[PDB]
Amino acid sequence: HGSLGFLPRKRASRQRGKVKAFPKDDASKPVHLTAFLGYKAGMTHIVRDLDRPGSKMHKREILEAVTVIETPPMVVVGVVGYVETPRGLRSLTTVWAEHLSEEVKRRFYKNWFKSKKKAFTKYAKKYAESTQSINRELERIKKYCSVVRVLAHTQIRKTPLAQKKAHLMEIQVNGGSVADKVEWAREHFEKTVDIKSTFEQNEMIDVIGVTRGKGNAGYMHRTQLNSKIYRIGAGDDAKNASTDFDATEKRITPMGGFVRYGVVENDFVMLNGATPGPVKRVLTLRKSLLTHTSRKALEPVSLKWIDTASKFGHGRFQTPAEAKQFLGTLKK
Amino acid sequence: AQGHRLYVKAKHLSFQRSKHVIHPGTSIVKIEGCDSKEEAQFYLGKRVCYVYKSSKAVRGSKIRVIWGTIARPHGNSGAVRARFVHNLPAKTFGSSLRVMLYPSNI
Amino acid sequence: SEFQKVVVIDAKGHLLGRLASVVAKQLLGGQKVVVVRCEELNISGHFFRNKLKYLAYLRKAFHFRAPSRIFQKAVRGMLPHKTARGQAALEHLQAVEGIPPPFDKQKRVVVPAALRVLRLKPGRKYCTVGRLSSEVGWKYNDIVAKLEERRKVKSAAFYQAKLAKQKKIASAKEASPVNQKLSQFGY
RNA sequence: UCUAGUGGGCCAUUUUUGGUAAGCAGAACUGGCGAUGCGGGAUGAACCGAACGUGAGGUUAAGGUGCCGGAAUGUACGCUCAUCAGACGAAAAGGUGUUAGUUCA
RNA sequence: UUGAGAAGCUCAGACGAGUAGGCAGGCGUGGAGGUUUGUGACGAAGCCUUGGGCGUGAGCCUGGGUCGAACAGCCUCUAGUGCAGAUCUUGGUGGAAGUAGC
RNA sequence: GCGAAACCACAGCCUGGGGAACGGGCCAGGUCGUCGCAAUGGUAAUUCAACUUAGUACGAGAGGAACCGUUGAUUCAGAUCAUUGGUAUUUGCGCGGAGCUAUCAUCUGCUGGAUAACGGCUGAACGCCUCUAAGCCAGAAUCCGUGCCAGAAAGCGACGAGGUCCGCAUAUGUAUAAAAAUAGAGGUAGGCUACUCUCCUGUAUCGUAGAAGAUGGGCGAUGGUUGAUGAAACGGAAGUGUUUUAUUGACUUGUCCAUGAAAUUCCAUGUGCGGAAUCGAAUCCAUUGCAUACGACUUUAAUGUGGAACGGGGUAUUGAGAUUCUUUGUUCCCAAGAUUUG
Repeated sequence: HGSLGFLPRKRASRQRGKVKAFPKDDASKPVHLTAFLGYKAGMTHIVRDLDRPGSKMHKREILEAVTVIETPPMVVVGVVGYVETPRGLRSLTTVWAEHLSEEVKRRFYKNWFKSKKKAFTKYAKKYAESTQSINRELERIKKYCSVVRVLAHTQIRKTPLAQKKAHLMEIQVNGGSVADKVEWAREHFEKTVDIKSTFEQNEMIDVIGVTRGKGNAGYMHRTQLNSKIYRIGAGDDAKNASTDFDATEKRITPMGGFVRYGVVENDFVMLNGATPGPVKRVLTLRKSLLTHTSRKALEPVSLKWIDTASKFGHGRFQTPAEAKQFLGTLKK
Repeated sequence: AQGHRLYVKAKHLSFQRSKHVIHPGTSIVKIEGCDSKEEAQFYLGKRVCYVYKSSKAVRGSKIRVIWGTIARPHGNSGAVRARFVHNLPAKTFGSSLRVMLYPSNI
Repeated sequence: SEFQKVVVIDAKGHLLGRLASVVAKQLLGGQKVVVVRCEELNISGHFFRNKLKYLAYLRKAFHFRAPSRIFQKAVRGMLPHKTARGQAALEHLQAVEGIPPPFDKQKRVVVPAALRVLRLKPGRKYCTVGRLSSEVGWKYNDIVAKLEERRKVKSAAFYQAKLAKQKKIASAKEASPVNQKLSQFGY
């Protein structure tokens, strides 16, 4: 409690990591998303050589306490216009996408079964009935805005999570002109983007998230820094946990699924270290506020071998498949 | 509607007072347009009223008036001392008063 | 002299204390006062002088930095804020930075008893409230100093249109013979 | 002629003696408070005005007239810009800090 | 001109702090002698009341409500005659508090 | 359920002063949600230490820069709990699942300006000179912001989703929008000017007739004000208003006439509540530990790929056996009821 930077200690209400500071953008920067929401799949340690000038282990293999984060491709389903005002940054108008999933529409409804599930139903009506109104809203944003952010909802359905309400986060498109940001979001309306597009995995991502509730112990949003990604493995990729050295195919999901999360089916990001918040928690992977040029960021990741020993429970093998012939024929 | 208002606008500033003693029997009135004690000599003896409205429709009307007269100038800036038939309420500080042109000597 | 229901004051070049005392007396007189361009107020004394005054104030309370909040504090100290009369008078004051849209299309007056050019001796150092606020915590200086040109450009265009429109009646004035036929009345 | 009550002090001023690091203490004197409310002094037991039946009107005292706060953001002539102004001993000095003048020149 | 409760009426001027203390005039209570050829079941006394009035005041008169058997003004006599205090007496009732607790 | 007593002048937020405490009491001050902005605070990493970078330039040499990464570590902060240690009613089989705690498995703690001293540039005073006097730059472990932690239970913006019956009570002309400085500006023909003009406050400009503003005849202009709608543009800072109108009607004070004004015979001047039949939403609720003295909080139960419990199985545990997230199986549950407002 000595550091008053985190004192007083109070639990953060929103489970989703909130981007209190988005990265600065300029017209020279190409239009791109700055944040991508992920889920705490796991954080087993995997070996990787370190090619770093002056490293005591220069060109030497190192087991690293990395972290796999399930990242279902985010869907942009709306935009918000932010007008620069002498009293702060105000939301000019919000232009949603015409059609919304039940999951994101469920987010608004506390119960979702109540009577009619009317989320944006008339809004979907007036959207199609009067597209010109949306055109004027887009025109108003392009004419009277400086900060354009996009409404994005989580594809929890791909993830093995009971929660149905899609987490909605207001990711900010960065770079280019305001009209370019509106145009990108408009053409991307009701469309999903993988984190592999948002982050290149060589980029240093200051993932932020809410610390878990210890039982005011814990439950506080925190911003990790200096966390370069190591492998943005896609879900369709079954070679994601198989590097060049361990060429043998192995899914990122280890034996016995994941601890209190289940298997990974969608894209994931590999990153060394640990982050606040329990397993399968919505984690805000976001662009680094500072363009830090540390040699750790400069050096590339050349992952030696992905640990896939058993999740919840105990496993002494990388995958059962090799263990099948490794052990003698079972009684079965 | 600029064919009315035979009166002059005025404001009820305060009562006559020292630093710590107030005298509600005489009120200090700022007639607008009057900017010195020599111009305040024109409005001496003129009828001044406070016009307000109350909830009850007594007399079949919604408006009631407290009448008064201007006695003497106050200070150098053209404020005047007015004595009303009933002492003006302290809540009417900064309220508006009407200074007629009668009794006229012009 | 005469009062209006709402008086809009352009605080550019007005001394803080002189304007606040005039405004406070007008508020107690039963008038609604709006002060725009509160970031353009001037204070006698060099930059370091009121810097230490405000820095000492920071040492002391809810420290406000915005220029209007500085002016609002100055006016409040000149009011009987411990009584209902003082509180009611305070609520009739609306101090803002810049000129918001409801007020940029309304006439703005100035207080000669508070103007710097008529009260401060030439060659005396002065500290603008907006500049002084910018380094003590206020962070909206750049964006309001950028938007003013947009307001000025629009207002300048309006004045040119009004002046061009006025030229027609001005020419038509001397064109009509009755203007000079009965101009012996001084009109 | 008799006939109730009191047989202190405080604020101190002034004159004044001794002083003694220096303050301070000791006499007399002077009045006031003590039995006395009121205007002022931001507030104030002793500072400036003024001493009191109930009221109306007028006019003042001491203090004041940017706002709080009643009353000129009055007039005229000067000093100062203090980043610890001013408004109410560290003080000796230092001021390539000044404003006016005097002397010698 | 009636304006002789001569203890009345009238005219004038000045003055107005006040502890201890001194001196006048009054208000109220219980009882007594006299008086009002007094008040009262068609409602005495008491009590209540954001009703009205009188007096500088102590106090007094009165309307309404309640109530149910006695009571008052004036002149004089008399005294167990007037309360916010006494860590006052007696009685009643509060906050603590539905708390400490059983 | 029963049930006290002590105590009680009276209220009760702080910083200064009120001289005799002054204080406590004086004076002067301090509908439901979605997704976001930030008034205001707090702040953190302190870092070095040891091998290169080094026996490095420079230094006769010794000493030792600049220098560059890495490896770690002193202390303290927020933490994940993957993997591992412990685990510990799996009461499954000492082990010990599912998960928790523990760096005992691991993350893990920011960065750009302005400046102090000092050092300079410009340059007077004091023809030069002079960091300084007008000023500027460099420059501290300093300061300010940035980043982080929160947010203002009564701080706000965008965004999605109360209405109908019954009863009852019933200001005076609100007229005026460039900016800018006084070592001055505005605009100015002409083609960047040149020079003139204007100020020298609004005592101005706009409007101002009508028995509170009538009825008519009109006339001049054949048009200024407006009402009513149909409208399109512009306005984002809090646009909520600026116009453009298309007409439809009027007053038209533009002007000239005819009627009416009086015994006021001298001033007094739909909206709200209380009920219902309704439509949604939220809470309780099936709930749950995510939260937990209790409050209060978070998820899931509305006719379905529904949720939940079993029959189980997987995962691992275990070390031939058993157990427990998952299940195209079965059934329960079911348009799941009340409360609350809108």
